[PDB]
Amino acid sequence: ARQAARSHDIKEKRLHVPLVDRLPDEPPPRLVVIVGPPGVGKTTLLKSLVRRYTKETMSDPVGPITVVTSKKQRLTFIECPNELEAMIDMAKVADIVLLMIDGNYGFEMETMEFLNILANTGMPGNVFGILTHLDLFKKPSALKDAKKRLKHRLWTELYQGAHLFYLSGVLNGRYPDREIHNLSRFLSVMKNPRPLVWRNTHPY
Amino acid sequence: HQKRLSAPSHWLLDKLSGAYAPRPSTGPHKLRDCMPLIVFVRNRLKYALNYRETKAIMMQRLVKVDGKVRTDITYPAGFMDVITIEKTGENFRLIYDTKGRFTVHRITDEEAKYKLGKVKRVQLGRGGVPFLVTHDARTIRYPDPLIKVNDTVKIDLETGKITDFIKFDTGALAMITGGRNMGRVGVITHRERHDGGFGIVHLKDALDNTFATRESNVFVIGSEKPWISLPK
Amino acid sequence: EAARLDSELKLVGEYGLRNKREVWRVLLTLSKIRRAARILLTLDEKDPKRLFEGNALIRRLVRIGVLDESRMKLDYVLALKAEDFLERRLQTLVYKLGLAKSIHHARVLIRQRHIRVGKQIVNVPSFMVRLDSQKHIDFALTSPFGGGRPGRVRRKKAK
Amino acid sequence: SATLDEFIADEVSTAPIAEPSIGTNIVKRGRGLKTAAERRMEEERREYEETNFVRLPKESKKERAKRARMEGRSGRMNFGGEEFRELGEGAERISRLTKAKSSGERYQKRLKVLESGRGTRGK
RNA sequence: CUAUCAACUUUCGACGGCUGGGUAUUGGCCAGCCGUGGUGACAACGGGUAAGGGUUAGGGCUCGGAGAAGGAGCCUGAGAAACGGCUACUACAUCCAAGGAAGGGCAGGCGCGCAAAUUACCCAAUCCCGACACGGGGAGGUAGUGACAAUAAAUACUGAUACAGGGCUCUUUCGGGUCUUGUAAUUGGAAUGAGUACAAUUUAAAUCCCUUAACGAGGAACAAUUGGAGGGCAAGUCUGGUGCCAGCAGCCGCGGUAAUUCCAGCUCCAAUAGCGUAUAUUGCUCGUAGUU
RNA sequence: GUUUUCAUUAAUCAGGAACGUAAACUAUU
Ligand SMILES: Nc1nc2c(ncn2[C@@H]2O[C@H](COP(=O)(O)OP(=O)(O)OP(=O)(O)O)[C@@H](O)[C@H]2O)c(=O)[nH]1
Ligand SMILES: [Mg+2]
Repeated sequence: ARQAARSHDIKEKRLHVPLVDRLPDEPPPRLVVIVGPPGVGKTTLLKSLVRRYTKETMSDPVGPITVVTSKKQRLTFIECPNELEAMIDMAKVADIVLLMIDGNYGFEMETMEFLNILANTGMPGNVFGILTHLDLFKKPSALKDAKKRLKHRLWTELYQGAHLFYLSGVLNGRYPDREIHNLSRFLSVMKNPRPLVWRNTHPY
Repeated sequence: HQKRLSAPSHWLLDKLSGAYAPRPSTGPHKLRDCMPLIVFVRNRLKYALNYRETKAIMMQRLVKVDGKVRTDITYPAGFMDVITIEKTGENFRLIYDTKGRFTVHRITDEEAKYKLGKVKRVQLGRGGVPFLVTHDARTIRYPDPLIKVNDTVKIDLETGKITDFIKFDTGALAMITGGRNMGRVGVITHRERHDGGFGIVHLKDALDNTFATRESNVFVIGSEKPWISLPK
Repeated sequence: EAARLDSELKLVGEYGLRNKREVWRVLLTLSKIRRAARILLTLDEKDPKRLFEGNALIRRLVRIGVLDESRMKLDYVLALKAEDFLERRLQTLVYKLGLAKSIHHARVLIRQRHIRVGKQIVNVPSFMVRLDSQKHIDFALTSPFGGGRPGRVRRKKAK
Repeated sequence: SATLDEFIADEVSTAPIAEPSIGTNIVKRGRGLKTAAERRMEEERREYEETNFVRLPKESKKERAKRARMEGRSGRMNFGGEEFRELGEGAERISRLTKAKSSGERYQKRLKVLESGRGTRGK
């Protein structure tokens, strides 16, 4: 009987509200935005992502950058500059978000501001926390304590059990290629975006 | 690559030699009836610590078994093989005890010069010459013509010459090398033929305890004459 | 129920434990020992099982100091009480030996590492002090009551 | 036979038992207390450490989980310094072991009384 | 385990003996020749698929068929019908200058549009393989996460002074009982571990553990939670009605946001680093088989 | 009732067989 209770509770977790999809068979590139406080290296993460993806050493990558990642779907990266106008625009347009956190320095008003703006306008498809500046630690006890309390505060911010990756060093001015490889492993195989009513009623 | 517990329980390893245990290499003695040289050095004697240390010691010509230098790490040395170490100048011999475990004994050169080996069998070799097979897998050409199966031979170990022999005899003292009563030094009192396989001897101790061991496991040491220095 | 509530509160206050969780823990081990004594009384007298097991149990209880050395019978092993276990607790033993002014003073002393049991210091106050170990409870050698440095606030006042 | 053995060593055999000093059987600032068995095990472990003076790795996940499942399955408890055991197959072993180890003058007096007569007929 | 399995084998020879072939060797294992069998109610044969041994006080411990896209054939080697290779067919897939060429496994993520344990480090020890002390090891250990549990226990300890006279309780209530209780009062003491951290140690390198110098407590903080019960309020709002009553309630009031210091932190209950909620729940007579 | 016999022949009922306008106060004791 308890198997029936578990099955019923899983199905009652499975249900939703039936919203309209409106996605074409030739899907546009999904929007990956990179949002963080000033001086955390969202441009450097953009450089290292596009190098893992298309093997091109961009010296100064600006504006949207389109990359093909599967034979079926393709992404495009946009770093947000440090102005709240760009933050609100890209927040209301985003689909998957890489939220950068400056490690030892802890959370920042830019991060919490963007998180609340995002959740108020519309909770996008995927959000991942990336945590940098972990070479700037002297005791690994302090390192793992900061990692644990930042993961907990971030979970309480968005939801229980979000993905939070950690990027340790700055090797070639690029990133650890293994670190960004598992990051790209997470953001490669993708699902259809969450069908929000504003993006599915207006053309952008 | 067996586990430490599945290794035979009479060459001892404590609870800290890891989950593994070495297997003996191929050689004269049998697999179950062997003590490998690394276990003899670093587990029983503790003249070293590590596998690499034992590798270095065995690599330089420093450990001699049965009068010959042995190079490799896991050379088997099962039973009554003298182990001369010259930098300490000691000689070690492997006997059992009453419980049935390997026991090491210290000896000088006079008793270390010779070995006592049980005769496995005897035949005629190529050329029409009688040859003699010990349990040490040693073959002696041109033996004494009285040395039958299950005899014992005192061996020179320097020229391999047959120095002496001891006869299988009721009324002789023996040592057991197998069976459920393994390692019980006592006197042979009776032999039972049972023609058709697995003849038995009845062997009592020096102190009134009778038991039945088989001839294959029986290992004649001497009538009284304990030609090797048993530990006191 | 009000009876269980006021009883647990009386135990807590007169021996200033932290919570009824600790109270229920002592009640649980008391119940297990009392049950073992009950089974041994279910056996009959002069049976070797009851004789040896009951003698062992009484010797353990005496050697940890709960049962008095006068009475050594299984009826009194049944009459053993959680009040007796809490009297054997370490915190109440500091307060009774008189190193502390109050039971909570004993609790905070044991927390911030001033007393020792024998040779090593003791950080926990739910320690069950044995009768052989009771006499050696004193201030540690690194505590400002025992010696060592004059301490933190004394340092800041001397500066 | 454990209670039997402790009984022989404590009330029978004429030899003092080695009691450790009071502040040495404390593991981690009073969190637990080393019983006699774990104490002897620690001493054997330290003797192995000094035998060939090689350091030992502090216990791994396998052996730790094994002793954890053994304490989860066992019927012992460490209330104070002494160990308490359940009352089953140990007591039955005590019973089995105890059963197995259990497996010419009155003529002269009468003549003297008969020869002597009464002194008081009946008051 | 079963007769809702009593006949089975000779339907790939079933039982022999003789003769050879092949195999490392014996052998109906196979080819000739002839003989007549062999198994079974003491349970053959069939059917069901739910596929233990040793080490003995105990538990523990140890040991235990078919295939590498699919048939078929071949090759080396002490040991393989290796799936390692090749050969042809079939089924796929890739590059191209359209003449041609090479190739097939496991691990990870999603599997709703909504979710939760690393893509970690080294052969350092035990062990294995080599021309060989030195080379190489996907067993092995080291590390990281966890409120699913389970274990231990911080968030404060103790004085002095001044002032107020009530604090509490009940069966029986315009009624009883008991006597030291408080304060957003004023000052004094000491103790320190979370944390910060020079080092040294640990170790393959690190961490953890043990050592350990120096810092590190006054509430407006080094900032305890989750539920339940209950009181007090306006120049406010709403609703009922034989004036002022009653009820629902009440962040919302005239102004004022650098303005206010207000019940200044309302009171009580329970668990307390845990706790709460939902749901499931805990006509009569004879007569056969059958029965006594 | 007998100054009558046979000595378990017995009991029970699956299955089965023979007989066929209404209701409306209610081991003993
Ligand atoms: N050691 C260390 N340095 C980092 C790390 N991340 C970023 N940096 C340095 O910090 C700088 C941050 O630069 P960006 O990441 O480009 O800043 P941005 O927001 O992306 O672009 P800007 O608008 O120019 O600030 C980089 O140039 C790096 O040199 C890190 O994780 N570790
Ligand atoms: Mg940028």
